[PDB]
Amino acid sequence: AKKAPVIWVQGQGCTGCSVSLLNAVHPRIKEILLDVISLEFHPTVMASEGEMALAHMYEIAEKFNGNFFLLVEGAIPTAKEGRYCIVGETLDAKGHHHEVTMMELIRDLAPKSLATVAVGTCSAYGGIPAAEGNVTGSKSVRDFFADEKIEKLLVNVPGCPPHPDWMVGTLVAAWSHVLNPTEHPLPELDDDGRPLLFFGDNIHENCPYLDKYDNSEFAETFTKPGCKAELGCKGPSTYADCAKRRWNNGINWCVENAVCIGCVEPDFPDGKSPFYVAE
Amino acid sequence: GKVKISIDPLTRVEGHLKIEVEVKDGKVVDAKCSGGMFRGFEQILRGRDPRDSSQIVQRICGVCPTAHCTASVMAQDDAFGVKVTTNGRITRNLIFGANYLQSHILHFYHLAALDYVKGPDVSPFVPRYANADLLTDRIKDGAKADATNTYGLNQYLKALEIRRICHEMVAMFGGRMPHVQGMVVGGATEIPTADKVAEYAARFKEVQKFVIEEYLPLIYTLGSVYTDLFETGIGWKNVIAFGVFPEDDDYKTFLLKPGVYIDGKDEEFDSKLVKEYVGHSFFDHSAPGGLHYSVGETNPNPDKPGAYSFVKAPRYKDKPCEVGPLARMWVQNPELSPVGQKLLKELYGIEAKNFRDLGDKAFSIMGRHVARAEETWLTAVAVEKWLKQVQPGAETYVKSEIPDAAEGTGFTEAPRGALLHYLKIKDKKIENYQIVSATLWNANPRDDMGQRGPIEEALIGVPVPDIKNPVNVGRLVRSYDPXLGCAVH
Ligand code: SF4
Ligand code: SF4
Ligand code: SF4
Ligand code: FCO
Ligand SMILES: [Ca+2]
Ligand SMILES: [Ca+2]
Ligand SMILES: [Ca+2]
Ligand SMILES: [Cl-]
Ligand code: NI
Ligand SMILES: [S]
Repeated sequence: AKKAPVIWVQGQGCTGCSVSLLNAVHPRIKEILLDVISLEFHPTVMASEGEMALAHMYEIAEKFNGNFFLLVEGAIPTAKEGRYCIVGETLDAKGHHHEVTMMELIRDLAPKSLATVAVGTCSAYGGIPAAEGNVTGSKSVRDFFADEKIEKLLVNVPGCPPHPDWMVGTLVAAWSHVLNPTEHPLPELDDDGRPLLFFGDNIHENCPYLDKYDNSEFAETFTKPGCKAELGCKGPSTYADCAKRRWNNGINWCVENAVCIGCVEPDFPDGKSPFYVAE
Repeated sequence: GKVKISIDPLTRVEGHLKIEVEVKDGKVVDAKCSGGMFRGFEQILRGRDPRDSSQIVQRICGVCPTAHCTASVMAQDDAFGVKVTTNGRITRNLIFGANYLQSHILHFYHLAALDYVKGPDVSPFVPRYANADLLTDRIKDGAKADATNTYGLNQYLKALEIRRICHEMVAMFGGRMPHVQGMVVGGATEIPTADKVAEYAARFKEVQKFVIEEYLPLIYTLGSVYTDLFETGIGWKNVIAFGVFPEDDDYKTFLLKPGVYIDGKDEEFDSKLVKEYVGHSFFDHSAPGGLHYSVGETNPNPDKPGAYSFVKAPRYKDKPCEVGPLARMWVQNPELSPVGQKLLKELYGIEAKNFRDLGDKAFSIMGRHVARAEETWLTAVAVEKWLKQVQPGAETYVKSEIPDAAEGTGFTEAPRGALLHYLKIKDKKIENYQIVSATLWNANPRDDMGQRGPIEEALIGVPVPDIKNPVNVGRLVRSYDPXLGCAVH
């Protein structure tokens, strides 16, 4: 019952990908932590801090070289020599202090990893930190890897945040592959590196309001009956299995409640805005 | 004989925090708090449809997005000139109140408790400080130590499920969580049904039972072991609150009222007196003297000489003020839970009826955790009431149109403290958007006059008898429940 080693790093993130993971069911997070993964480094929940936390991260990246998953939450800012995201401070054989940027951290750990998994639209595609108006040179993992000429297996699990089922499912599929690659091939990815398992369905094609759409029955306001298209719904241009899976253990989902804002797509948010204007 | 300790990352807070302390004669004598990550939401927002802001701003933080959503939709309601219905107001309170319960529970257990509770010997519970001064170290009776530690750890583990149930409650009328869809300018997007109110209530009763029967008893028991931690982590003793959970349609009355307490005196909260300084922050201001948020400027400059943080420095009448449950509970001074009244007597010999009866003990490491636990109970009492007030079927949404030119401000309290969003609209687009957030008030650097931020000041005097295991530094910091994504945005 060997657990998947995970180093979870945060760049320009909001911790929402982490919080969404905490909402997992079947398995729940307790079983994920004790039975499924070894969460070796995670800045939001781990016991150790500062020097001890970083020393442990680097020790795991060495001992488990080529045998841990690098999970990345948040974007990578490249402006001002990476100084818009300082992730920690290191100390030399002498006593002096050196700050570590998100760029430096990813350049360091990615080649050590077995695979990198970019969880959330920020890390996968740039997302909100990389949206129009930002001055931080905010970049996705795929773009940073391309700029750095880093060839490391990369899987994107987008969403803002992703559903825990997408993160857990992808990680379990990757680990199963490593353990027995011919019995468990890697999930097929689309052109944007995200698994068809979760991101192959078009929301609109699978939407329970499609009959209403077809009969031109559009909700005049949020609290009137009908398809949500006139309220701004981006279901037509969005690929995820939300219509089937729903959210928060099946309690609700964006389209029933309001509108889809296309949060899993590589052009989120700018290509999906304004949110409350129809596509 | 001074020794410097630098902790980066200061873990088990949200986001990117560095803490530096100088220690002499076994106590902290100076401190610096630094936020090392910037996104610039105030820049990103410019030129957008103002309605997009209530989705965009939630991505400041995935722990407290409902707070930002609330402030944003209130700013938009103000700017657009629309009044929310009774049922819209109540529905917004139910969405947001469910995350207050989630956030406080997440904080105490999953961020704070590993400074007191010994977890199992597997990552991410280890490695840890060798001399961590935990329950298992402090309690000298070994069976009692084991039993108390197990009691705390089992609650940590159970709280994982309780906080998840709180998010089911948020999703009920909010669509999903993190990052709700259900709050918009004009109210809320889904009218509560009788069935869904009942489903929220059933989950709520499970959360409420955990709060009263498990969480409150643990906090008071924990404080009775760490009585020294009611006597340090003091700080300025200045607090500010904006008002949260309006209880009437004209926003005249709140669950927790606005107010200021500075230098031992209560005063009313006057938003005109809020300003931000940037003398030690990585930002350029067009004019000296600090800027009121209505003319706030977000011009990042990581090369600014003498600066050390991406957090600006808000001051009220030029005073550093802290925020959060301690602030709100001090200002409102509500009656303590029955559990608190009882356990303060039984475990401490303290007769206390109202929050302020804690006196000096409130302004301390353990006082901050107590305030947060008591507020969780107080919020649960309110949610229980709102569940009776909400009317199935009653309209929650009122139509509006984007104005050409307008301004609006949304005031609330995030779980971590006072929050406002200021919105200025020109040519139907966001001209300026300025966020003054909760941890912003706590985790800020020195202002232009060298006055330390509240966490910086509260670190002064904290005992560090073991420089290699400076556990009280993190305990102080985490008592404030910092969110650095919120602080910097
Ligand atoms: S993808 Fe969305 S939820 Fe995840 S870190 Fe980015 S802003 Fe937060
Ligand atoms: S526009 Fe949105 S609500 Fe309407 S059918 Fe398509 S996905 Fe469903
Ligand atoms: S319904 Fe749309 S906005 Fe909601 S989670 Fe799915 S893709 Fe994202
Ligand atoms: N609570 C919360 Fe987040 C912070 N600080 C905000 O606003
Ligand atoms: Ca290279
Ligand atoms: Ca610098
Ligand atoms: Ca601001
Ligand atoms: Cl779920
Ligand atoms: Ni937050
Ligand atoms: S929140």
